[PDB]
Amino acid sequence: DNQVAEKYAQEIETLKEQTSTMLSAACGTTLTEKLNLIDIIERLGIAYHFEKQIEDMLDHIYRADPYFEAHEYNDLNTSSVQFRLLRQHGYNVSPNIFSRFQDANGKFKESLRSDIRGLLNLYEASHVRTHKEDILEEALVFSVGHLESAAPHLKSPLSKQVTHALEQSLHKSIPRVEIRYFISIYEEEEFKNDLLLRFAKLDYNLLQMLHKHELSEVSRWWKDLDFVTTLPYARDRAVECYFWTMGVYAEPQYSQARVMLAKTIAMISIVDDTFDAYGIVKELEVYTDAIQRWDISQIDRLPEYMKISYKALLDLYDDYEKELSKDGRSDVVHYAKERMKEIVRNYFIEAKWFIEGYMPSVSEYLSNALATSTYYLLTTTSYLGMKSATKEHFEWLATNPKILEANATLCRVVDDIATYEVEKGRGQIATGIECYMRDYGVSTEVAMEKFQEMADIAWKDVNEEILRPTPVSSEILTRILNLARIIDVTYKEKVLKPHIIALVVDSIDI
Repeated sequence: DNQVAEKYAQEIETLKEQTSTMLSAACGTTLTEKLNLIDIIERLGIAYHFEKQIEDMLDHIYRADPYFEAHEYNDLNTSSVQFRLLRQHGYNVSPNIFSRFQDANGKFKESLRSDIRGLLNLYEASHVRTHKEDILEEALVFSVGHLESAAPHLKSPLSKQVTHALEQSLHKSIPRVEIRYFISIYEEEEFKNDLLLRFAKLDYNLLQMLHKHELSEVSRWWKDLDFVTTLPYARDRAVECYFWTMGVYAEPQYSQARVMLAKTIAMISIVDDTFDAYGIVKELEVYTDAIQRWDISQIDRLPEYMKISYKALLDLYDDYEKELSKDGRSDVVHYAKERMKEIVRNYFIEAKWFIEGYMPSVSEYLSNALATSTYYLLTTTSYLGMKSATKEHFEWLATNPKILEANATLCRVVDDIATYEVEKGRGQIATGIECYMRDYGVSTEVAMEKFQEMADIAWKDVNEEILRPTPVSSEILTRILNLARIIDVTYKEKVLKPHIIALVVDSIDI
């Protein structure tokens, strides 16, 4: 409602100003409490109003006391929270800061097992680890053991937080989903800031109104295309397509970006349905070629049912160019278009393997299947609606940089792990787990562990690629991180349904 949103926005304006003042006057507070305020504001989801301000405070913290000496760092919780925040914001702080909580043989002190809060934040900090950080490997095994054993006697909401954290860590979760969860936690606390809490609830509800509005636009666009009238076997799933985009960015300024990303995801869906409709290779062949050539002149080459998706592909990417024209960014669209061509090529390749009954080696499989994860296309498309994403960012993306490869690898391997424990054989025999078994001459258990390891490695790659100096800005990288987060949670189905409801259906009671 127009006037409910206005009321929210008005109060938020003032609450924002009071919170900015609150961050300014954490200047003369202990480190522990500066960290707690930032952590609370960030987890309440209102940190985006204060981006540069928070980023300056953290930068200062990183530079002020680099060899975490002085007495506050004797506190596990303070060290763990600073470590996580700094690493998440791209500051390459050494896990050597945890050395003091360890004795001779690199084992964490048993005396720490009574500090549940500290253990919890130690745990969260450990999931930001990258390669060859054994201290953090040890922190993970150590905190997990003690948190699991203490949970039965913990009171709420701390008990809740611990259980939740153990199932999926903060750093590897969908930000908006965690924000809604953390708001419920903070509500339940006794010593909370009622202003920040109210600010967080109003801002969540206001953002959600925008999100419902965007979803309506996506949904009306889909209905206008009228696919289910011409392709009645096509999946009618616009909501699911739009949902992913709230995981990539929730903030108001990425509104145009979400709607654009939403539409490409829906079009991917339509291209999948078109590929799988008959599976007649001669048809897939001309479809694929027509897409590579990408021109309306090609539409007459196609079977009738394929003309439908082809014109809508073409119209969609035209609209993108027209829409960005206002900002002189029409020229970035062809980078997303290229990823769309790429995925169709790879769709064709696996279709043919399937027909030929060919089982690719792991290398051949991955060479094809990173793209069919859609994550090159989805990543690239997430920048179409961001004014701050320039030609140089798309040029970078085109090089298939490490963080993108890791993102897609994560998505591919975690999907393959999930779909093997189910469909096992038939498919598409040529699933990734089956390919590994045959290629390396190992069993299913071993093939599974290797895919699990590749996901772990993917996470470590991402966690390292976000540490400064970075090749592109934190804002650009956070879209890729967020795509990693979404796929990790999804495959930990209608696994997303309670999240759809929390994000786009149910408002928070004020």
